[PDB]
Amino acid sequence: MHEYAFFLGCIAPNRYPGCEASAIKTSEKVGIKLLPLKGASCCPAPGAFGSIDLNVWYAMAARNLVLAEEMKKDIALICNGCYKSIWEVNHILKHNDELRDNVNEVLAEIDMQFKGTIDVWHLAELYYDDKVCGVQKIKDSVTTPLSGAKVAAHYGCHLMKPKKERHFGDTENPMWFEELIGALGAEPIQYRNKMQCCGAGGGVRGYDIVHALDITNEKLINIQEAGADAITELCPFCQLQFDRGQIEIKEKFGDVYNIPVLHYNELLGLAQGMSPQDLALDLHAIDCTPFLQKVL
Amino acid sequence: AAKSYNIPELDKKLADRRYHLSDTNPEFTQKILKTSRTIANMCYQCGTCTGSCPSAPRSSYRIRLFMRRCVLGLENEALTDPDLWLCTTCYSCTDRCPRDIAPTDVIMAMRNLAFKRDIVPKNFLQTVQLIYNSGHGVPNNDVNRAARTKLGLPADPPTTHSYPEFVKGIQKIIDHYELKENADRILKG
Amino acid sequence: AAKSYNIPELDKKLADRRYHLSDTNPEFTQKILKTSRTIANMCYQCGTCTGSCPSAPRSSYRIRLFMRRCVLGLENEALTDPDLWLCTTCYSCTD
Amino acid sequence: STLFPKYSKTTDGSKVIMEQRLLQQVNNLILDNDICTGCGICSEVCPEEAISVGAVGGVRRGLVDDAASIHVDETKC
Amino acid sequence: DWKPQILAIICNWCSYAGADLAGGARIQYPPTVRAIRVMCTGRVDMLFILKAFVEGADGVLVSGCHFGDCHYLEGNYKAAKRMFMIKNLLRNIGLDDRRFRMTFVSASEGAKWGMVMEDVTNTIKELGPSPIKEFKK
Amino acid sequence: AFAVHVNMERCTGCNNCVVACPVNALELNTVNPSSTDKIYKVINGDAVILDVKHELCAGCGICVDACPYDVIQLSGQPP
Amino acid sequence: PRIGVFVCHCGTNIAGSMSIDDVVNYAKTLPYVAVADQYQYMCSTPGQKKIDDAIKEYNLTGVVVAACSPRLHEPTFRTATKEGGLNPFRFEMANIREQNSWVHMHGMWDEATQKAKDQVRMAVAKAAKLEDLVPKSVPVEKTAMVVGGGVAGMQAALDLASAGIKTYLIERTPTIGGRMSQLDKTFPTLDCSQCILTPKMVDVGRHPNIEMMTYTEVEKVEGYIGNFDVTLRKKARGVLTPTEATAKGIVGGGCNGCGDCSAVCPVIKPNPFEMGMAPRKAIYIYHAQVMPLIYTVDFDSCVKCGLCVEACGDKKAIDLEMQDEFITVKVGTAVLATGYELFPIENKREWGYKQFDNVINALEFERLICASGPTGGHLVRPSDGKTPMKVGFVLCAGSRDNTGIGKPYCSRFCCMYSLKHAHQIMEKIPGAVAYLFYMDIRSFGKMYEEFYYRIQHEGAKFIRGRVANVLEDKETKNLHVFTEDTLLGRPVDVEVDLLVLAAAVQPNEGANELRKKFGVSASQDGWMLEAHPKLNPCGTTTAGVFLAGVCQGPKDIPDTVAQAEGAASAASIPIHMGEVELEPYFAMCIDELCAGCGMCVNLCPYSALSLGEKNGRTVMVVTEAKCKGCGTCGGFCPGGAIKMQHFTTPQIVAQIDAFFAG
Amino acid sequence: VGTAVLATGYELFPIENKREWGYKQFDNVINALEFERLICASGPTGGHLVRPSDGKTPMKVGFVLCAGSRDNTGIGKPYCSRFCCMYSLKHAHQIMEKIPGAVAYLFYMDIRSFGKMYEEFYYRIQHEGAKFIRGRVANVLEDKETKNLHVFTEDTLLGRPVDVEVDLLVLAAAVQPNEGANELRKKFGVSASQDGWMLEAHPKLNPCGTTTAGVFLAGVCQGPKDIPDTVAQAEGAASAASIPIHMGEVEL
Ligand SMILES: Cc1cc2nc3c(=O)[nH]c(=O)nc-3n(C[C@H](O)[C@H](O)[C@H](O)COP(=O)(O)OP(=O)(O)OC[C@H]3O[C@@H](n4cnc5c(N)ncnc54)[C@H](O)[C@@H]3O)c2cc1C
Ligand code: SF4
Ligand code: SF4
Ligand code: SF4
Ligand code: SF4
Ligand code: SF4
Ligand code: SF4
Ligand code: SF4
Ligand code: SF4
Ligand code: SF4
Ligand code: SF4
Ligand code: SF4
Ligand code: SF4
Ligand code: SF4
Ligand code: SF4
Ligand code: FES
Repeated sequence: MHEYAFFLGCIAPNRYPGCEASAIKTSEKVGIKLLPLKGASCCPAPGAFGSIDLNVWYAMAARNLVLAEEMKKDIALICNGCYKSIWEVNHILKHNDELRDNVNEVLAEIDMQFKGTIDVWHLAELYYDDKVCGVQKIKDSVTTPLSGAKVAAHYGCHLMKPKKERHFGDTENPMWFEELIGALGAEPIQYRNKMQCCGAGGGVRGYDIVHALDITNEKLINIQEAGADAITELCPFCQLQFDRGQIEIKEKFGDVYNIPVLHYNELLGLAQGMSPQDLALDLHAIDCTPFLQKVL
Repeated sequence: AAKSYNIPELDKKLADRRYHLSDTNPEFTQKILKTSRTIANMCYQCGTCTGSCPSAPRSSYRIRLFMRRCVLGLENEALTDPDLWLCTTCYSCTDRCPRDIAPTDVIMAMRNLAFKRDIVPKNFLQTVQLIYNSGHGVPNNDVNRAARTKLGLPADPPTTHSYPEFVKGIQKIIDHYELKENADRILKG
Repeated sequence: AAKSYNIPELDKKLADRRYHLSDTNPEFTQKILKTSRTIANMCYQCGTCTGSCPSAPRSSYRIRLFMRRCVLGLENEALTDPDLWLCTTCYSCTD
Repeated sequence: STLFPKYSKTTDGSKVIMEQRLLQQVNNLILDNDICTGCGICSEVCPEEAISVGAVGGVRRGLVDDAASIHVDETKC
Repeated sequence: DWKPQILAIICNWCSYAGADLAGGARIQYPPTVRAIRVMCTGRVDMLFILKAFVEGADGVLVSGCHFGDCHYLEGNYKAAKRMFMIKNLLRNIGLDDRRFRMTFVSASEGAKWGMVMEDVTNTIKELGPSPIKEFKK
Repeated sequence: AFAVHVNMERCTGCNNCVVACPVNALELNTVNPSSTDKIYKVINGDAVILDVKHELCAGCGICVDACPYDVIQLSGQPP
Repeated sequence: PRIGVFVCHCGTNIAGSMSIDDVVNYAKTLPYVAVADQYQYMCSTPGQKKIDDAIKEYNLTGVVVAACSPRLHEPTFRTATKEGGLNPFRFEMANIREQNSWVHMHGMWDEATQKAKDQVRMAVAKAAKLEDLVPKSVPVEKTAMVVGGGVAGMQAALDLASAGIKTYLIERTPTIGGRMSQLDKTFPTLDCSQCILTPKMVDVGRHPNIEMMTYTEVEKVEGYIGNFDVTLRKKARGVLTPTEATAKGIVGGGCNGCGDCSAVCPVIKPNPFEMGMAPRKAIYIYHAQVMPLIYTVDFDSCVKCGLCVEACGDKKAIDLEMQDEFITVKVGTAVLATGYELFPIENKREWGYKQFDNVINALEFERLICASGPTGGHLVRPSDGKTPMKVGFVLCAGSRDNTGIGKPYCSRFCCMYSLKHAHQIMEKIPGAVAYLFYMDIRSFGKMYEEFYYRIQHEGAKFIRGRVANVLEDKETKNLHVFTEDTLLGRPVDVEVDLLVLAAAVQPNEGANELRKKFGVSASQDGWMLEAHPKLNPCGTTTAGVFLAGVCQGPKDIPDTVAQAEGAASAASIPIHMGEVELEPYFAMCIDELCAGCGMCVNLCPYSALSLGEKNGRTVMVVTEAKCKGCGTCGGFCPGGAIKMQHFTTPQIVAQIDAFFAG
Repeated sequence: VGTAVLATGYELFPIENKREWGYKQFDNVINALEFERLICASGPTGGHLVRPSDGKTPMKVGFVLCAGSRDNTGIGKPYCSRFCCMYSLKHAHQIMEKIPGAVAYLFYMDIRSFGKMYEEFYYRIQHEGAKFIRGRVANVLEDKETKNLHVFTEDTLLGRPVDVEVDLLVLAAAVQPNEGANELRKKFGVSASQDGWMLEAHPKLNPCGTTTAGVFLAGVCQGPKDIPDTVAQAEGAASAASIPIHMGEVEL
């Protein structure tokens, strides 16, 4: 049973707690142990806080990293934006000496040092790796087939891009996340421009809601045209956009889709037999009941 | 464009549209290069970045134009552009640039300079306030505490919502860079 | 730019800025060539015309942009532009 | 590189169809997995040594799904 | 009163070409190193280096082609093995082995030749006068 | 020489994959046993395949047909 | 010994960095120096006259010139030393310009003067110990080899043969012609590419002075400028030419190219000439215009069914049991003309080359548009066989790219061939429109700009924007090309029926292996390197090897042919003379110091050293022709039994001693 | 003689005819061979680039590329001169390295760095910091007092007109056949191309020989080229001229 510190950023615990609950339960069912991070905070959200000040972005991400450093554990994440912040600041401060120095003399005011000893993983990346739980182990753990459901994957942008800074391979047409959805028994479908941004990154969600919603609506149109019955995602930002933004699209525009948006951990819980009440699917703006009728 | 008339609407209408060598700020370019950590001066304006941007088809935002402004040193043209905050940082431009430039990193550096000159949307400042107060950009509320309890999780996550002693360290980090002292001042107006 | 919303201010704000091949009017181009009696389809966008225009330094008028619109057939982009009447016909561009 | 020698190996139902595309000319070695019997008189005979024999007992009993009785390297055939 | 005496033995086909290119490009560096110019660095015998160090070279530099880029297919592998062994001998006779180094400079690296010149001069200046000159007496 | 994979999560230790394998049954149940190596042995309650390098299996399907709660997947394609 | 020291000013390039007067006075006070003197331009005729007058007057044994680099002016001053009654090799330079002045210009003058005095002292010390050498002259075999049967190889072979030298033309493939045989029409003249080539192929096939060896490779090369012992692998073609059949005893003949064999062969495989678009049997020719019309057998795919031999009948041209024969050929010079291949553009995933059906590259487009190709010359969509009406051309596909996937250089001809293809589609399909997504149209050659003007006049659309990514419509299989029109200033989404990628070119497969066999180095770009990038673009640093064609860097057919004839001329220079002088830097074994240990023998890359019998003692023997003067053996030998002729240990040690003299 | 090789070279097109760039009328406007002599260390200056108007060192230098080239108006040449983009890059590098703090502005319309290592040279020049403005120069005005040159064009990529004031303007003028070259090629019986250069036997497969037997072309006289291409062409012509001499017979 591999053990990881569970970073747990802002949106999953405070808006979609079923995501974190299913994360812990399903990760324990497969051979992974997710340990609470002691006093972790907002990973300085890369858009809304990196746009303001890169130095304080570095300092806060480094503080989050040195918490798990003192814990002597590897970070595990469930958010693409949190992955950007944590993993990328870890990678930058493992190689840039003057930035290490600057962050360290900022952190020395709170009796705290960064040395760069741990690694950062996304939970879906762990589920895909073969040393850690693999696709076959996921298939083994699945107990409810979830058959006869068309499911559209949204990769997001901060997990895989830029490919010159990550290690997940092709960004033009990846299929790895489609294999994790196929392990659950749901057939993943392909839609036009599947690698498009959801529109919520960089603080655009806050600065220009209509612009962000138009970017989201382009995706929703493509997904409905494909014929999806739900949208899996690996990011609480993207889930919030696809969930709230459907309501804001219904009100600001006149478009109705009613497409449930679920984190992959929530689908994994549904596959492994967790209850909808135990997943808190009532906390989503868009009702999941048609999808539950199909897969149950 | 003959000269300054001091009639504001006519100055706006007949603003000199012609680039002069007095318009270049090499200091601005050097600050951008340092902060962005990218080779931005090596752009040759192929248009791949704009061709990949998801914000371009629905707005006047042109990342290639911002790269050109960076190269030419057009400070007060880049920083005051309201389409500096339409980048979602999706990194498609960086993914595809043939010169290994990070235009989105150039955008991030430009946004930092805009904040230092006090141009910044209010959501950013409100997020600064929230993170200062609780350490969380999206904090917990009563209804989510009730939902977590009904799930079976503790009413608060293991974060600084349940360990408020780390909030003081976060606040010292923010105060060292004076982020709160600038955000509140800008919000006051 | 996702589609037509029929809310006029949002349509104005999210107008599709992206050129499609449905936007080209070859009939418009042929009418322009006939009436102007010039080889307009042979422009290669050097910028000399705009560099010589006396209206360009004080307005948004770009004769090279108008030439590009003519070449691509962008009727309803060229004709409705209010900077179509800022040409003094000084003939420096032609010179 | 060059694309048009498109080598494909599709399991269309119960027939494993091994194909070589060109613009207008194709080549389809089609194995009917309901009639194969697991003998190797197709692997012994292959002049070009492409056909190999797989899980004969499992496939002939129905307990194997992701394979046929025989595997043909359609790039070598 | 003391100026370092550094001696370089540079091959004709990459290190001499690189030094010439640096000169042509007008890359400045201090005038402390004097070169010998053999055809390949395979020509460099160990006794050349040891003779230099016993006559009183404060430093010795041997510059040649990159591995795989020798004009004579493999003559700098022999030189590299010889200089590794020379580094070992100087360490065990108690002379400071950083008085000697072997750099691989291509024909197009005039800038790198200038940087090598600067770094060799700096290192020998830190090290100081060689001890042989007073140990002889 | 195929590859067998045992889903440890639902293996009950029933040992009917060990008893039914005809390569395991070679040692004690053959006249003049030829090879005495064994694919499965139930260690700590789950079936462990000692045949790591996939040299002894013959894709018989006696072990897949034997496990009461299907848990053994047989791969007929090269690993 | 009596040495003269002549210090050049180089016209203030040296006098503006040091004190030439002080250097000259120091040279006068140096030991062994008879005369020291200075001049403004020692490389000029008064400078050589000054050297010669000094030699005659002062009875000089050797000459030291404190001037520019030896790599720049050894031949000049060696010839000046010869003219004057000395050996050329009693001369030594002191580089005080490119290693003293130009690097110690600023704010340091007496330091540069001291460095110059030191360099002059070391040069004088070496020259006081130099002695007479005479360059070795070696005979040159009167044959030549040309590796590569493309336009550059064929032109070089024809040029050498018509100059009268017997020539070998080695081609790995069963036919000569190269890429130009695959081209359909040629920019900017729009001549039928295959048609213009057909005469020259016939000339090569008929020339009595050319030994055309198709379907053959170069296993190994040893030797030097004089004699290259080149071993060739004659791959098993499987079919006999009439000459070989008569030699083997079949009077009726060999292969006449009737085609019955391929009419009956049951195996069907892709044709590499048609870039895989077209079928060909196991016994085959690439196209109907191959020069040796001899019908290779593809033994990797033949099933030995024996139908081909029954079809061939009494001609008996097919030998299904043929094996790789090896031949050793002695040649005087060699010309390398290996050409190029298309860079693998499937690595650029944003342009769905392998993943979308209707995305092709420019050689596949050229085969599809040729009238002899898989189609009847009709461009049709690969996805469904329908005629396209909009075609996009992605220029710079994988080129001028610094991301590490593509090539950082321009491929030179891809702008021109894309213009040609746009013209061809607009003239062959009525109403079809060509869109070129370009980033610097490069029409630089003769009539190229006029070709560009004519294409724009016929109505190709030029969109200045590098393509960002390509999406495939799921149903119509149409391709959505996304970029920005940089001049218009807006993003675009052009939907085309067919997308053509103008991919970069790279050195052919196996070219690095062949150039390592011949001893040629590579460029920064990865192409074969030339002797001097400006004034010697054909010869290489290894003597007797010359470059021709795209193998040295991408070029159009005109530039390739000019380069090929230049290489043929350079390869003919030593063959016509018949003599060639080697540089007397050889190793010479001193036998009554050699102990016969044999340890030096393995230190020679060229195998110039061996153990032999002289006066009963086993000593080492140098093949002075094979030696190249590196000095590895002579730097090894512990007993000092190997002497390097112009860089002897006493000379080098005298230089070291003079450096430490104070 | 048995054979003849023609290698007459080229001259710079008379750019004073393009009046909008005040070549002869403004002191500080020069062309690229005058710039090459001014920058050479053996030239009239001590290798120091100085302004012709007053002898002061320039700090901003403009390079007008395509000056009289790819021009269909009847004044300039309708062809590309091949090497003018490359030599302008060289001159920009030379000024930026010889005068500390000087800036080079290249007003360009298709940078053409096609040869071996040319694209890398272009990359290196941009890295050292030459400004590349994609716009053909419209006209040049001279400041009456400082003698500085106001260059007017549009930055086509930026989308705005520009007015760059430089101390020295260099015109990358087109090249044309040398003086008397037409007389010499009529003496030898060689024809001319559409472009005005000497014509070759077959434009693809015989770029050296002419239609008149025994006469061969070499160098820029057949069309503009860099020194590498010129030398390859020259050796090709020498080989073609040697073919009949070595045989000693030739069949009419
Ligand atoms: C799509 C396309 C269109 C083009 N169109 C034009 C055009 O219209 N006009 C124009 O002027 N140019 C055109 N070009 C460029 C033109 O093809 C080249 O200039 C020309 O083919 C160079 O010929 P080459 O002999 O040097 O090389 P190649 O033609 O490639 O010939 C090399 C030959 O050497 C052989 N070979 C390789 N390695 C070995 C080895 N180890 N041993 C033996 N033999 C070997 C190869 O099999 C081949 O036969 C085009 C290029 C492309 C890709
Ligand atoms: S993709 Fe890169 S090179 Fe092209 S315009 Fe954008 S930043 Fe410049
Ligand atoms: S990172 Fe910003 S500029 Fe780049 S493609 Fe995404 S939205 Fe456009
Ligand atoms: S119309 Fe304007 S942009 Fe087009 S070629 Fe003429 S001057 Fe240049
Ligand atoms: S005629 Fe004069 S005003 Fe009109 S576009 Fe031409 S230059 Fe400008
Ligand atoms: S194994 Fe081969 S020979 Fe046997 S039945 Fe199947 S296809 Fe026929
Ligand atoms: S398939 Fe047969 S041989 Fe292989 S492990 Fe199962 S029972 Fe044993
Ligand atoms: S038969 Fe099945 S359940 Fe029993 S031990 Fe074997 S794998 Fe486990
Ligand atoms: S010999 Fe060398 S230093 Fe002397 S004048 Fe000639 S080039 Fe200059
Ligand atoms: S049948 Fe014989 S002669 Fe005819 S083409 Fe074939 S091999 Fe040649
Ligand atoms: S032996 Fe058979 S397979 Fe081979 S070439 Fe002849 S007919 Fe074709
Ligand atoms: S020749 Fe043209 S298309 Fe080819 S790499 Fe160079 S610029 Fe691009
Ligand atoms: S020359 Fe030296 S190394 Fe060679 S055999 Fe003689 S003693 Fe040995
Ligand atoms: S110097 Fe010695 S090792 Fe080098 S080639 Fe000559 S004989 Fe061989
Ligand atoms: S080489 Fe460059 S500057 Fe010269 S004419 Fe051609 S494009 Fe213009
Ligand atoms: S040629 Fe320089 S190390 Fe051998």
